[PDB]
Amino acid sequence: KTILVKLVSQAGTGFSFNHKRSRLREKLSLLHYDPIVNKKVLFVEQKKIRSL
Amino acid sequence: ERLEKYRSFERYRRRAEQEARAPHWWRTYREHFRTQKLLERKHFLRELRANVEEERAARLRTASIPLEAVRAEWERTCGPYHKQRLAEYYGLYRDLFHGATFVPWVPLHVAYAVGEEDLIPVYHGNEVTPTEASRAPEVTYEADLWTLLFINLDGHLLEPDAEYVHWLLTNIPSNRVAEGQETCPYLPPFPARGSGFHRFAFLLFKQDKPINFSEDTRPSPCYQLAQRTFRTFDFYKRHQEAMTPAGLAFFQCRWDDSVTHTFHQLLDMREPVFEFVRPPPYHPKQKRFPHEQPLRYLDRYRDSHEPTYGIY
Amino acid sequence: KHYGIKKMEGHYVHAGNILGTQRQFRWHPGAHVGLGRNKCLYALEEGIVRYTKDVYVPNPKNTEAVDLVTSLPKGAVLYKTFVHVVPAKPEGTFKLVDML
Amino acid sequence: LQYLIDLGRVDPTQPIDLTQLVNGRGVTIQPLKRDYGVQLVEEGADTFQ
Amino acid sequence: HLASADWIEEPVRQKIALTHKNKINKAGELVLTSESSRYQFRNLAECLQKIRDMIAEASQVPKEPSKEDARLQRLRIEKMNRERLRQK
Amino acid sequence: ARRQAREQRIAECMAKMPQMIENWRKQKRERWEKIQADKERRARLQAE
Amino acid sequence: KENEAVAPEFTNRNPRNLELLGVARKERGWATVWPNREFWHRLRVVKTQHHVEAFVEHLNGQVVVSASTREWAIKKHLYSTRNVVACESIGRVLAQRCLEAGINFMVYQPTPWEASSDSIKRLQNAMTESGVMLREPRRIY
Amino acid sequence: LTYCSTRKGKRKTVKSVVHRFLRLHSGLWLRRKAGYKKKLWKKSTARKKRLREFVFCSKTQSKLLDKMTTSFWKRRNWYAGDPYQMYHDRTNLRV
RNA sequence: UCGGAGACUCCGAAUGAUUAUAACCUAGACUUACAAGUCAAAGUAAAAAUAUCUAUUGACCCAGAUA
Ligand SMILES: [Mg+2]
Ligand SMILES: [Mg+2]
Ligand SMILES: [Mg+2]
Repeated sequence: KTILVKLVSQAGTGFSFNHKRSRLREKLSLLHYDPIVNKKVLFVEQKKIRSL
Repeated sequence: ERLEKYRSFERYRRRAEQEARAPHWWRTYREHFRTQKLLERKHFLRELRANVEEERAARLRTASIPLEAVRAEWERTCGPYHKQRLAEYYGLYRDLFHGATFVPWVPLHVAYAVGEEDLIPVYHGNEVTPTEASRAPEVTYEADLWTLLFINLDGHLLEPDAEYVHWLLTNIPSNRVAEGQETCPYLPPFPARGSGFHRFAFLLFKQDKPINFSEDTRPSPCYQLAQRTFRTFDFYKRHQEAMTPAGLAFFQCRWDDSVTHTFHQLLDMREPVFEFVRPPPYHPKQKRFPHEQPLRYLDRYRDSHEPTYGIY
Repeated sequence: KHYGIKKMEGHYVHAGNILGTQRQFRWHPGAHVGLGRNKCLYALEEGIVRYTKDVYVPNPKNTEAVDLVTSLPKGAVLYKTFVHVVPAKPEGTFKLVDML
Repeated sequence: LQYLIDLGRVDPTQPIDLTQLVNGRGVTIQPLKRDYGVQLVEEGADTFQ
Repeated sequence: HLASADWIEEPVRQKIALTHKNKINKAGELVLTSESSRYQFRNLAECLQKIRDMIAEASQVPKEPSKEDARLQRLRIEKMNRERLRQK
Repeated sequence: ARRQAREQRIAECMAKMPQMIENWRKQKRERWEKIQADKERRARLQAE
Repeated sequence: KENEAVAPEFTNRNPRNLELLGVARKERGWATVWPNREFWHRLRVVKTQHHVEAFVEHLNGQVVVSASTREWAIKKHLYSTRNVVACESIGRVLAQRCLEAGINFMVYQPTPWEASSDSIKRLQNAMTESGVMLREPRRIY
Repeated sequence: LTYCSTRKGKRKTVKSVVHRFLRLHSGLWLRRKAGYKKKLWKKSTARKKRLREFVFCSKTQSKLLDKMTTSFWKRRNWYAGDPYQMYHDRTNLRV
């Protein structure tokens, strides 16, 4: 089963977006667009929202 | 099966391109939307083969060619043919002669003088700023009478079909143009701001015999646009018997700083400024109930963006 | 669902009007007709829809299309049906904003 | 405001207040419906002399 | 009238004229208009403010032009193409 | 004060942002390079 | 003043006026069909068995300016009709014809192998150094 | 609906409407898109964009809500700084 | 209940993998009792334009979470 996780902006902003990763994979990290910063930044996994 | 199959995409592309040009009964997108000279060529080619240096350059891919010699030779043989397409593309034939087309035969060379160091050549369709056009261009061509004039196809403002001529030279004897009477004096180009690129063309007509040109003559200087304007097709029609076009050279012009001076100082009119206006956007007729439409639906149909309080 | 030709020939078509929806590439896009991800065809300029059949030349990059084209015999040339929208409006006109 | 002053329903020489607007029926106010007063508006500035 | 605009500093008047010569009328009086409201006051405010901006931009030196937009880039290419074209 | 704390917080992380992005890019390259290290090259060596 | 009188609506008759301005239309369709039709002018170069020719054509397909090695003047001055330098020479010759014509911007979409071709690369290099640009600007609304 | 209430003898507003819909004085009604806060992780970005918008009501739906609300909710409200100030009127509509 | 195929007989689903990660805003339309679900120019913004097939649903209330 796959787990829903919360990827959080590492630029110090509170912006976060939920993505899906496999429970057997390592914590996902994905460059993404932060609206507040108007620049691309790294998003790192913070919490496990649920299992789906 | 027996027929060969394309092994390369290019050959199919050539076949596909050929078919597109070829007519088809079903509706298609296109519908809706001498000998001695040749012998001389063979002798020259044989000389090229013999030349070891040419072979060495080709194998080393270091060969170079003088473009100027080819350019001069190109004008002599098929310049006319290529020049015709250039004029044909720009629609000079249709507008100037009301659909009549004449193949250029006598090369027409005109270059605008810039100071004294050099003079800008009037290449066919090339862009030339009016600022550089301040001085009357130098005209060079070979002749044994002749008439050459500058015509502004779309320059005219009041009347769309009408045109303005910078100057008209008539009864030109041989190459020399000073002897020929100057019916119209030169005026700097004056393309209006915001009217877009203006195509200015030069027409050279062979003159069989001298003809009275009292109508063509204009007061020097003439500052009346209505007096200046005439119809080229009408002018050619009057002298069509003894006048036949042989040389055509045109250039592109746009608004520039020098244009401002011309409009007021001597043209004596306020400069016209034009704005490009696209067709207003289309919306469906406004409904009393804009069901399923976002709240922005109302802002589409409100002309005034400021609050109105009515009776209150 | 309800896949069909919404706009028949001779019908005025506004910018965003959707000409038709197809489950598969029955009708291929034509001039000034964009193609949606769901493969629906939408017009791009105001015009009159006209349907024509033209030679289909695939992009070199895709392998499957190139291989099929090569497999065709030299004489044979394939065709596809296209939907076109002939523009019916001038993009802009010139007006005298002011005389200075 | 100008229309009221023109017809003699407001006395410009005297100071103006909410009482003299209501007295001249220039405005209608309902305190029970959360009215907190009258806001002047920009409509008609050009004609205002 | 710019000539009679004694209130404007004379040196800056020279700079403003040429920079925005297009807005300058034939008589030499700067002509500026705005049409964006139903109230002459707000429309007039636009007219006055543009004068202040013109004076401020002329008085101040914008040392950094930085980069240009697509429109200017196309014009620069056109000018460069013409210069090489005029070999003669 | 909260706005100033907010602003300064973002700036500090943004200053450190370029290095982290490079590190994240480096890891992806490091994973990717190793994937094909033995995906076919090891097979080619075995075939030899 | 008679001169001052001007019609409110101007009608520029130059076909190329709008295109030079940048508001002229482009074919924005043909999503599934290659080559793309998003071009005011397309420069197509055809390599034949013995000759290589380059043609610039408008949307209508009419070749405004054509450069071909088969022409007598070029081939008399050109050693071998088909050669990499010959592609270079025609590129420069076509550029001068394009520059004098006034067409400075075109779109050329070679196929992947055609792009890989050194001669096309060399010919393209001639256009760049000659000032011809192979990328046209996007239409402005 | 209470057509005649015992204590006062008047019609009674349905508060399920007051908490979901906004009436503009012209007669239009505004509403949200059902599910705009639900299962956002499986909705497409275009899908989510549509949901965030405010949508109008039909003639029937508008007629219904006008029967379920009393005249007090159909009056003119002079709120200073109202972000719906411009939308209470219809302009350039012929019909 | 949803959808694929056949002309009622068969197959699947409450999606998983791949994804150097997919913005905002906004003309016109499809579909449709309502509700839901589709496509999208322009403008603007990140970066150096569309995630990849196959196909995939659950309202309101009400409870959870966070800065
Ligand atoms: Mg009241
Ligand atoms: Mg609905
Ligand atoms: Mg867009």
